[PDB]
Amino acid sequence: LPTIALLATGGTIAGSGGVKELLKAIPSLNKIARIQGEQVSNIGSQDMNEEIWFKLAQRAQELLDDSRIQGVVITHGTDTLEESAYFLNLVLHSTKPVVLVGAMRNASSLSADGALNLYEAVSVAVNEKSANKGVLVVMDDTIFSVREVVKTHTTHVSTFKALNSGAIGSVYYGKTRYYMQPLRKHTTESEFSLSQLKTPLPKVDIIYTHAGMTPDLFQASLNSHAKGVVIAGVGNGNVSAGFLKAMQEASQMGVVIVRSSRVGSGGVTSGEIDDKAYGFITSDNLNPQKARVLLQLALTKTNDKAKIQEMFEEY
Amino acid sequence: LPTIALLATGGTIAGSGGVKELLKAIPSLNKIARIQGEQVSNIGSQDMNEEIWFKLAQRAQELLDDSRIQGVVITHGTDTLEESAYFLNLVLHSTKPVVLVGAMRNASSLSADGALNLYEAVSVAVNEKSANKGVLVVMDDTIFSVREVVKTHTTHVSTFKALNSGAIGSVYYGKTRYYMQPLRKHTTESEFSLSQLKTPLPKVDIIYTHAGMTPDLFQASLNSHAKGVVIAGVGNGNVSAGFLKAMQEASQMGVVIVRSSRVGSGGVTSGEIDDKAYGFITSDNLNPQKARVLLQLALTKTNDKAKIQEMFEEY
Amino acid sequence: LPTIALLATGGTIAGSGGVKELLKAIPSLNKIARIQGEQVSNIGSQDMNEEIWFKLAQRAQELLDDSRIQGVVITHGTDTLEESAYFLNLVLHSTKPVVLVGAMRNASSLSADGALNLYEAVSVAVNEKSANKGVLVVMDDTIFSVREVVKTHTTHVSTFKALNSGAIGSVYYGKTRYYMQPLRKHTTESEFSLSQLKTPLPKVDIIYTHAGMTPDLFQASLNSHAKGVVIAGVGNGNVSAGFLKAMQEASQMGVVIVRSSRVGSGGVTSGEIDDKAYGFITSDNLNPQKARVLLQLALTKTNDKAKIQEMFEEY
Amino acid sequence: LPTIALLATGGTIAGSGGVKELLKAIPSLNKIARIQGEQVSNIGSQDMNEEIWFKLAQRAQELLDDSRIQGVVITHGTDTLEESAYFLNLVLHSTKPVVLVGAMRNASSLSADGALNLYEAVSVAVNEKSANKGVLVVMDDTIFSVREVVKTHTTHVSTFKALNSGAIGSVYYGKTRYYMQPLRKHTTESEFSLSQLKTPLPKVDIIYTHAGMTPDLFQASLNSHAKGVVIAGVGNGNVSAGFLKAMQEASQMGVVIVRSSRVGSGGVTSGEIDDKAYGFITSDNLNPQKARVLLQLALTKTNDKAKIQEMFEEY
Ligand SMILES: N[C@@H](CC(=O)O)C(=O)O
Ligand SMILES: N[C@@H](CC(=O)O)C(=O)O
Ligand SMILES: N[C@@H](CC(=O)O)C(=O)O
Ligand SMILES: N[C@@H](CC(=O)O)C(=O)O
Repeated sequence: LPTIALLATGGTIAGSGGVKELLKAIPSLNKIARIQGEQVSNIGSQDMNEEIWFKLAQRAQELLDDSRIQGVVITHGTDTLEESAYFLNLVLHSTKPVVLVGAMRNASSLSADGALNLYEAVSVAVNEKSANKGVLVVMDDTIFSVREVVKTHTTHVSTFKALNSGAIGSVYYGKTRYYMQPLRKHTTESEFSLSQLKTPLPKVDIIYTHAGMTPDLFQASLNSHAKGVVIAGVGNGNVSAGFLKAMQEASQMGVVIVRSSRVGSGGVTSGEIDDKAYGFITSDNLNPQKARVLLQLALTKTNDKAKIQEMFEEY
Repeated sequence: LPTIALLATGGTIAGSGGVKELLKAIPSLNKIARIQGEQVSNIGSQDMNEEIWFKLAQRAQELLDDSRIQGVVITHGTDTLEESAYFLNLVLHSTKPVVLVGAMRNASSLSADGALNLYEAVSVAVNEKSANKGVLVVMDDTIFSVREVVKTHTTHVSTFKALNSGAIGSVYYGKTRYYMQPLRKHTTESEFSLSQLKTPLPKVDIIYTHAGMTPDLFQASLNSHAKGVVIAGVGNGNVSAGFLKAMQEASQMGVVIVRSSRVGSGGVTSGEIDDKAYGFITSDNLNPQKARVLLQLALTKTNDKAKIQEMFEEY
Repeated sequence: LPTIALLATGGTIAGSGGVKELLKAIPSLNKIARIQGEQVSNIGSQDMNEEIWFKLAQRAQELLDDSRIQGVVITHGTDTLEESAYFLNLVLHSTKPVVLVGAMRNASSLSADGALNLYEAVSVAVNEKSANKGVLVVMDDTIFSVREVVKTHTTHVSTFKALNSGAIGSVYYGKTRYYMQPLRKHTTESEFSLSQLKTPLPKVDIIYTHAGMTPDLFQASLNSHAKGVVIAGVGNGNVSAGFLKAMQEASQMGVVIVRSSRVGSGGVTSGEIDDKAYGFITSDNLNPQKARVLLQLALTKTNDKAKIQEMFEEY
Repeated sequence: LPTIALLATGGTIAGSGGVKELLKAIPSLNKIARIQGEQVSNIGSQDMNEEIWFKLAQRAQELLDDSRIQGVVITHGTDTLEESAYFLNLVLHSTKPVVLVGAMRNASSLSADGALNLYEAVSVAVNEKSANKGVLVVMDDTIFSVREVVKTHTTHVSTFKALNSGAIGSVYYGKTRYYMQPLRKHTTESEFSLSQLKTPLPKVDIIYTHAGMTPDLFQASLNSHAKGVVIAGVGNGNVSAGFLKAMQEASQMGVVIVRSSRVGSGGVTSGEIDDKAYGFITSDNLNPQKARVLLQLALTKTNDKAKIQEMFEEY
């Protein structure tokens, strides 16, 4: 049987009222792979931070570099799973499958979703076709690419969706089928690597907008020495006149400003705002939290606005 | 023919490269109603603020109180339309139809959506069945209730959706059908009224959350004398341990804290956070920007957490 | 505790590799209601037929008429659940809650969905607010009205959706909230009643359409003495020229022809076809299988096309 | 400028109350391509048939083989556009872009969608990145692959969706971005070619199922010398016991039986039906009308059930 490393971080999948505990609860896993489990952390994903991301990434890369390891499965809380998944997609250098999985119902709930989710996740990680597709997220019988996947609902077991594109494949009781290949750069084609990164990453805040908005929190972010700011703008990345004036002054001072959107789907374009006039960056179709991940990494490399915009076009 | 008042505020529906200009561009409107048009403002809805909301609401109420006016149509930019619509739903006291409408493509675009949107909006406002349903939003052949409607995409003409419930009716080239009646309190059943409200409304900020979150912007909001704060939490209104400690201290000091979600749909429940232990409010299934509207209004009446939670259950 | 009758018919909820078996498997049910269980049938819902519908409806009505019964829960396979639910919505005369529930994963599956589905279903049936809302379907933490609900996916646990409107409420671990009230006639306001109905119901076939369509199967339906035919037309109920000519001749001969759509959502309108010229009926926004249910019932009352079209506008 | 051939077939895009008429109505097209227009037919797509498909395919292939032609755009009614698109995806042998486009509102409607749809379609056809992606469908600012795209609503301008996967790219006022590459075989990798095909194609009927189903129409299809039958089954391709017995006898007699689903999305699996025991084929995640297209083509090559099932796994 193929050897799979299972890296546990915590989350509702391990919620109750770590490894293993899991594996012990699903003996059928032993028919499809040899599992090498370890505990990376034991937290709710609401407490996920850079220190854990780096520990997780370093350990994953070490295992991926081992010729005896065929793939890696990571159990993770669902709340920030989309952020961890995108971070790993950009920093891991391997063609072997890396699969994140969680659960929306705690392990002792009636009709808990975790057991079958974990069973498919392992099935996807051992499949030959899962290679070279970047970091994957397997939830609710569906296979998503890391760039595209978002948590869309507070409580539904089907909360994960790819709002701009769609799922790249399906998995039903272990049977895996792919229909689509992601085109944006990932993993081995990424210019980012762990050996070139150090904690802390550059500070990047996210500012929310609404009717009657004022730039006071935006100014507070600048005062706190933010190196970049992602704006969750209204509609197509829009902001009030007063907000725009503050953004212009910030960008002139060398703070990198990214226009994203609070709406949840679709690309941000120039149009009502002339981004080239002020040196702003548009966040493609990434939501604010994924735009922050890419911007934090970009800022370790460069402050050049043209180069950063190119990264948003490629990743 | 029935008399309809048309109140124009600006937006992409009146975008190019006010009244009327519109009406002049759609002569077929004269077959279905007598239109009394006026300009309330001429702004992008990204610049919407309390001063305009109050001017708009006062004028709408005056017209609704006139026995010669059968209904009111308001043209508005799409970016903050969901916020204005919910504000009006809570402060207008009439059973007559009030309909908001906008356009996603500017008036001089190929295949501009505004003309047909405005034609249906007027058709809905003159329909007898449109009475007693609260404030309505008509976009892309669909009729939505003000509480439920959200802009979900940056650029699509079908951007408006009701993610938690659904549309209450359809309108196709003026032909109107209703299938559902909203149950949450609105308009005439609302405890809020214009004669009891004054500008400025209590200050309420919205704080976004993400992996590696820190309460620094939250603290800045407190320092700026916010009376309430809406948290756009991860998943089911969740926050990091450090954030929770700051929220606890704030609530003890008398600042009203509402747990909402960044995810975009679903209700926020107690569960991982014991709201009753700390005096926090959960925002039902309202997104952060609509939760802010209700909280601003609540704070003109009371600071009592139990009473505010009841408002989130009723409105 | 309130008394609830549980009527079991079969389905994947009782699938393995009847009552009770269920109840025995979920002891927490005893804390919320006194359950009176009985087996109406034990079949896959793919084998559902009129004989079982009548047995089920008669038994449900008898129980609903009993002052000791507070509500009725019916366990049913998911494949034809939307058809049974709509049939009951039209023939049961009671204001007490009737709730249908099923499961997408068999009872011995990892992460089986049936237990929690049944727990909520019972919770909805005992809730005072569930009265006067017509027949309800509870699946995957969601409450749907019988007219609107459709199975949209072959295998997903979240397969049920209301594509034209939306869910009327939510239920999360027994906690029930309603947001919308259905407006189309149901239950006590229905003109159909069991005491006026006999098996067999009038024969109604459904004909599918596609590119290169020919009316040969349509003709076979006529030859088999169909009293009505529902056409699952392309787009807005459309058919080829040759098909239209056959439909015209059929309608002239007294066969009732209903134009529905294969597409899955939206209302069918006159437009490319002048229904009034030929005496055709349009199926509102009902899909072909629900249009068949209403037409079968209509045909027990009348053959008058104007009266049948009015039924499609009211139910 | 690049030369694009525009092949017009009819449809609502050319509806009123052919070429050009179109082009004449959109002069901005001349800035992006040299257009060579011709009329292939002038029909509603509800009247689409094999004779027109073959004329259209032959003409498209001839143009694609011309070194002076950079791409082909086909205007088509929306009702059967998904069927024509999939047929062309399987029979055209070229890496050059072939793009189908239509309109949901007639050309003289307020806010007609056709002009901007056609402008993007041409923009996609001239883009270098559009090559090698199979046949494309461009509607409502979105780029879909031919295998995946379905019409889901009777009247909405956003009616086209890819329910199992998602859109492969976006186009906004001519600006094109791709995010995904289709993996199933198409165009140059297809084993089907025009030079090996003749009209009429083998007869294949589609049978709809519902509660109280009987195999009478299925038998009528056999009597009409159908070579294959696609069943639009309930849920996961399911049928009544009586229907299954008829299907078994048919398959034993050499008629090829494909289990599809009426539900609209998801793959059909073996499970409740042992397909291998009876020689049935499952239609992957194709809906009944697209399964019919592939089966008609399969039957020109072979009657071998194993080989036909492999085609459903590859195309
Ligand atoms: N708060 C939990 C939610 C979950 O896992 O579903 C976490 O993200 O760890
Ligand atoms: N920014 C514009 C967008 C629109 O109207 O579509 C506004 O909201 O006024
Ligand atoms: N074929 C099964 C499917 C299910 O229940 O999920 C039935 O409808 O009985
Ligand atoms: N019946 C028309 C519908 C459309 O084009 O939108 C056709 O398919 O030709």
